[PDB]
Amino acid sequence: DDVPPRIARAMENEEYWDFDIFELEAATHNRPLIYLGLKMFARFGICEFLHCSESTLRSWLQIIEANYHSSNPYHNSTHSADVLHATAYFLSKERIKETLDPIDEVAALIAATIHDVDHPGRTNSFLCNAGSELAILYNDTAVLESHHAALAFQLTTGDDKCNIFKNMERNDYRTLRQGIIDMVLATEMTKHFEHVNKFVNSINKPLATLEENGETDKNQEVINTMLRTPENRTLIKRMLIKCADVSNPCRPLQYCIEWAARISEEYFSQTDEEKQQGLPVVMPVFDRNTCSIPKSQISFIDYFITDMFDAWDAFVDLPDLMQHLDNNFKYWKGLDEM
Ligand SMILES: Nc1nc(Cl)nc2c1ncn2Cc1cc(OCC(F)F)ccn1
Ligand SMILES: [Mg+2]
Ligand SMILES: [Zn+2]
Repeated sequence: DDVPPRIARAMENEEYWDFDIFELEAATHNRPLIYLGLKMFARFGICEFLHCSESTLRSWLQIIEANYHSSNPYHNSTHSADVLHATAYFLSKERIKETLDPIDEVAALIAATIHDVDHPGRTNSFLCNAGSELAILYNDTAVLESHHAALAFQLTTGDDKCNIFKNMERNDYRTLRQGIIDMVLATEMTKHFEHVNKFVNSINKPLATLEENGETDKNQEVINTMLRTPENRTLIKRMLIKCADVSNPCRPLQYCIEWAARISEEYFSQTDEEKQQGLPVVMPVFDRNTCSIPKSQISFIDYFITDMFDAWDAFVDLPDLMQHLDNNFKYWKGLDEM
């Protein structure tokens, strides 16, 4: 409640897409998730739904954010705060409110908070090839993604003060647990095109068929009934967490460049270690001695981001994000200068 002024000023216009997350990072001293989490959870009313105190929520945000590695350029507390901001923005849209339930809103915001907890600044492929403790523990199968969700519940339910899922019905927690686990696992790279294609085939293509008929009152209930099913709601949640996780190319110009620099620097750390130890180089293009950052972002946007956000835009309607995506794509093209 009694928040200091710079951090209060940093979280002024938080409902808007244009948001200075790096000012909040600098203001909070690499503790943006606890301050942004408290406001976002209070605005939606998470602890009113979950039945918990503010002290229970603060201890949960404290222990979670502590396990985020500050030494990592990209995968740190500030990334999850940005993903939590992206998640809350999509939940606030007219399409998502009428489609999803309050249990899904809570599942999304909690998942966004924990989705990269205890990230070692290294990919799944690095851990499997190196033979890391988690690679052996999870059998080279969603090594990081399973560790993020597992460790999050270990820290939450393990301690009594940190447990936000204390005063809940066994059925409500069981449903909410499965919802969070699914969204955290859906962020995995290998399952990208599977989750994108299912969103197009099961939601967008049927919805395009029904919208061609008209705006009839009976037709809206057919659209509502179809989208609100347990299967399609899960596919929307899978798509929402995936877009929110990689929303940095659809941000304002100065924020887009900063996120690109961090994730690039993180891959160069991995590439130097792989060459030193004598491991198989999984990302040869991302080497500090050879990598064009502008050209790499153009490759990244064309392969993954363009088609994903196109489908997501068709469903939700996101004029700000696609306008930023166009401006940032043209900016990287301008930096060639040859
Ligand atoms: N601007 C970005 N560029 C690159 Cl090269 N990687 C990024 C970026 N922002 C997050 N990451 C991590 C990531 C994300 C990823 O997402 C696949 C799909 F969700 F986009 C696949 C592999 N690494
Ligand atoms: Mg991850
Ligand atoms: Zn992530």
